[PDB]
Amino acid sequence: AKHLKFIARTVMVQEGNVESAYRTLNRILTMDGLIEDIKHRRYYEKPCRRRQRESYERCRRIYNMEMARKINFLMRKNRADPWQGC
Amino acid sequence: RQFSYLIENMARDCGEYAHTRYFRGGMLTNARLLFGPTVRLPDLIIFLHTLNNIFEPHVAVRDAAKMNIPTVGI
Amino acid sequence: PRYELALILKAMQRPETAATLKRTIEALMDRGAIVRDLENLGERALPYRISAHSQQHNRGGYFLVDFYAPTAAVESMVEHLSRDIDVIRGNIVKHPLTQELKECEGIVPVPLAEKLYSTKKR
Amino acid sequence: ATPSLRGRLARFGNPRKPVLKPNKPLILANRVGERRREKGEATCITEMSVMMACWKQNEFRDDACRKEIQGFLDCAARAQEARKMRSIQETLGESGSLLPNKLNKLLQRFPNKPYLS
Amino acid sequence: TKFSIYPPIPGEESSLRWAGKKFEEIPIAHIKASHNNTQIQVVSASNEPLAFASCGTEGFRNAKKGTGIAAQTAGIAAAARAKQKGVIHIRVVVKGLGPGRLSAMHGLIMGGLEVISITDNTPIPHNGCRPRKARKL
RNA sequence: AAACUCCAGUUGACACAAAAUAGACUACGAAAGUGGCUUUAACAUAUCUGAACACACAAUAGCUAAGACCCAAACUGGGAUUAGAUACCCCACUAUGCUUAGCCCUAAACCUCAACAGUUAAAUCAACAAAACUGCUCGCCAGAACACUACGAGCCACAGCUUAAAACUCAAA
Ligand SMILES: CN[C@@H]1[C@H](O[C@H]2[C@H](O[C@H]3[C@H](O)[C@@H](O)[C@H](NC(=N)N)[C@@H](O)[C@@H]3NC(=N)N)O[C@@H](C)[C@]2(O)C=O)O[C@@H](CO)[C@H](O)[C@H]1O
Ligand SMILES: [K+]
Ligand SMILES: [Mg+2]
Ligand SMILES: [Mg+2]
Ligand SMILES: [Mg+2]
Ligand SMILES: [Mg+2]
Ligand SMILES: [Mg+2]
Ligand SMILES: [Mg+2]
Ligand SMILES: [Mg+2]
Ligand SMILES: [Mg+2]
Ligand SMILES: [Mg+2]
Ligand SMILES: [Mg+2]
Ligand SMILES: [Mg+2]
Ligand SMILES: [Mg+2]
Ligand SMILES: [Mg+2]
Ligand SMILES: [Mg+2]
Ligand SMILES: [Mg+2]
Ligand SMILES: [Mg+2]
Repeated sequence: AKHLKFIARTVMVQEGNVESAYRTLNRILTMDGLIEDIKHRRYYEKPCRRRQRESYERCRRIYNMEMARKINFLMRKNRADPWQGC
Repeated sequence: RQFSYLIENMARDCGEYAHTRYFRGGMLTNARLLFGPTVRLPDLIIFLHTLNNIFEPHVAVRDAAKMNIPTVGI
Repeated sequence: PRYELALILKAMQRPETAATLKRTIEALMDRGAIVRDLENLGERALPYRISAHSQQHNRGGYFLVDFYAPTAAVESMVEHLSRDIDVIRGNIVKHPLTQELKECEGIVPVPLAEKLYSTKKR
Repeated sequence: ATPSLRGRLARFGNPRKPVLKPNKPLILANRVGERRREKGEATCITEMSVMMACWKQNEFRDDACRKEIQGFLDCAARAQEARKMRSIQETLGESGSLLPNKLNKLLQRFPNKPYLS
Repeated sequence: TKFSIYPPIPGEESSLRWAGKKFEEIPIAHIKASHNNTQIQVVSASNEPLAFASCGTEGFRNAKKGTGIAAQTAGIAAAARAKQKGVIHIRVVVKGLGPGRLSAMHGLIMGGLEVISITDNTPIPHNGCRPRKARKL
């Protein structure tokens, strides 16, 4: 209201390619979290439910990071069998 | 697997037996059925690699102790 | 203690801005302050529109007043800045130079948590 | 940087209140989840909207909207081929991440050991 | 020069012109993409209403207004009323995560209008008012 | 569907309400609890332990009195669904949530894992969960149900809270 307009959340269109501008803008709002914040703000999320979701999201990250860290560590061993026949 | 060929040849060279392949459960604790009643089990097992491919002790280490066979291991 | 008065004055001329600073610095001395310096951060555009004393401001002058005063003079001076019509917004905070910065040796790596679950074959 | 786990779970040495209350033990499994099915993107919708808008003006006559129909027709042919190409190629072709069936053969060769032996 | 995605600040002088008009002068297309409707209103730089269209004003009822075809129809109806007043280039200011958030932008292009920017002004509070209680449906 | 139509959209002005991101942090406090900014005061103890009742605190809800009111919202009213619908879905609105002053004194107040000190050896260890133990002290508990009851006492509590039995009954829980 009191800030300057057409600076925040604004993307310019290159050669009339609106599709790319909308995809970029939607990638700015998803990376920042606005998209998910607006979806949880439609209906009030009680503190207890909001704390149960943060824990679920934090334990999912921890697991997904380690599983990915092991997949990148063992991808070196996805090569052909060198001792074929033994 | 890297040394499977080498060990098998030496066993043949020294007139002895080798098993560098997948250990079928029961070779030792069930030899009568698999081979026969009059089969003679090994008197000495030499483990050049005490671990399997999943970095766990070879089953023969415990299966040789059940059959009171002395084991040598690296 | 030593405080810092972040003062945002209304965009006016030199004669009126100097009369306001003097009127403001004399109010501190009357409350027992020992003014130390008067820095000017220059006149710029405000980040957002500020509404004060039935006026919508878009520009203002930024002035810092470093001073020493007793603890009881801060609350009495905050009521003096709320009545001044030439003072858009003014806040008093403890000077950041009276807060020694602890030396840092660097980032300490944290090893993954161990012995969190029993070593049993589930 | 994986988030820390010091003083998070309720234990005996930890004096403070728990930060996390996991319903499943935080121990890596020896397998990954199967990739979900994608909802998909409807194709030839813009060609399908300008072809049904011409019928209303021309009272559903196929002699005045011939050009519009071809756009909707040619698109359907191209879209149909892409669906056939995409399904077969993705599984057979190796691009980016591996598939669960091939990735679980790699995690079962290096199983997680939360026990002692 | 190159091409930046950040809008040209009014104060600092730039060279980006559209039909001889500065970015500030370009008219604005305020889209409010709700869940059950999509209202579109085109305004000038001096906040002068030029055209207004919505799914309801185009003859849709109840649950047909919350579709992507009704928003596109509303864009064509607002891009045909503003093109008679001399509007070609617009600044899109979308508000809401409704179905007709992007479909109305296509409808404005199917009326002869060229979109030069996409602005998002979706209301996000920094905790303010409390929403209605969650539902079991 | 009802409802609303001094309605809706842009712009501008405008809170005794509530405090995105940061926070992938893991801190403060006895716990309850605490996550917008600034300032003032300020966070017990140089052995440990130590109370249903002493002393002092204690989420939400609720009472009494006076204010405030954006939104939400038990009750209630309307609309619909349904065999019915005192419900789930939609709308509207109230007590209430907020402030001040008193009261009430409860919780799955549960990290269901007491306070202090210590160990990682030995028989590791019913099971599961959050590995198993030692010393010391306080508190509590001895089949299920009756029973977060009855009586008694106490309490600003008068459909209340705390403390809290037995008889009948079963051979299991
Ligand atoms: C090993 N005995 C089990 C046990 O049987 C019990 C069972 O005992 C029942 C009592 O008669 C009855 O008054 C009693 N009724 C009550 N209102 N208290 C039953 O609860 C009780 N059953 C039970 N505790 N499981 O019925 C009795 C006749 C029984 O056979 C005596 O031995 O309980 C039965 C299930 O009720 C099981 O089927 C039996 O296998
Ligand atoms: K609990
Ligand atoms: Mg659980
Ligand atoms: Mg906040
Ligand atoms: Mg004590
Ligand atoms: Mg006692
Ligand atoms: Mg009690
Ligand atoms: Mg209380
Ligand atoms: Mg109250
Ligand atoms: Mg309301
Ligand atoms: Mg009813
Ligand atoms: Mg009310
Ligand atoms: Mg609690
Ligand atoms: Mg104690
Ligand atoms: Mg009992
Ligand atoms: Mg009770
Ligand atoms: Mg009672
Ligand atoms: Mg009584």
